[PDB]
Amino acid sequence: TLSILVAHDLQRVIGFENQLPWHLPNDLKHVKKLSTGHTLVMGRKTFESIGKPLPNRRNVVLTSDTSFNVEGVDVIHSIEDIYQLPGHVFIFGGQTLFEEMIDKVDDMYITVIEGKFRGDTFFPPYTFEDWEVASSVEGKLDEKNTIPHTFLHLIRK
Ligand SMILES: NC(=O)C1=CN([C@@H]2O[C@H](COP(=O)(O)OP(=O)(O)OC[C@H]3O[C@@H](n4cnc5c(N)ncnc54)[C@H](OP(=O)(O)O)[C@@H]3O)[C@@H](O)[C@H]2O)C=CC1
Ligand SMILES: CCc1nc(N)nc(N)c1C#CCc1cc(-c2ccccc2)ccc1OC
Repeated sequence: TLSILVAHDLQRVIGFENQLPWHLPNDLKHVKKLSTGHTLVMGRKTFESIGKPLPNRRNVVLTSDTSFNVEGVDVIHSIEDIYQLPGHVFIFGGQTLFEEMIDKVDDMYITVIEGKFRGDTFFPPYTFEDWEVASSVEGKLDEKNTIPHTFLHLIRK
């Protein structure tokens, strides 16, 4: 199963200056609950923003740099390599990888941030004619999670 894992705002902003424009623990909980014990495929630039690999999951980084070597990280150099990965594979970002993979994924796990932030990286546009809403769940708001958000699970028609 090949799925996109993304969090974008009302205008599909995903990042600003190599990082997330918001901190939302509920979305992090959503990521860990969903990707733990599976595989994350991310672009090279996104990994450098994180620094370390994420624990309890297989971390794959896509890069043209063949000399790439980081502790506890598997390396791939082509978009084709993704299909030769066992189990549930999550496309983790960022922009350029989302742009390439949107047309190829079966599945899509989107956290819609119900706001408008300043950003320089975006998620590709998508119509609901191509995607059916498998589930739409509102996020609960506490003192630590003050930005309204909706968890969407989208499956390709
Ligand atoms: N809100 C969210 O869900 C997320 C947001 N983001 C945000 O997005 C931004 C990152 O976007 P972006 O700058 O596009 O970063 P990316 O991680 O998507 O960059 C991808 C990089 O990997 C390499 N690469 C990508 N595709 C290929 C390919 N097909 N073949 C060979 N190499 C490839 C390229 O560099 P090279 O080959 O030279 O190494 C490229 O620069 C950040 O600002 C971040 O904050 C990121 C993830 C999630
Ligand atoms: C965590 C939001 C996020 N949510 C969703 N629904 N999909 C995603 N693909 C990402 C993402 C990302 C990429 C990303 C993640 C973390 C992070 C922070 C704390 C703990 C674990 C990871 C830090 C920087 C970063 O790049 C800027």
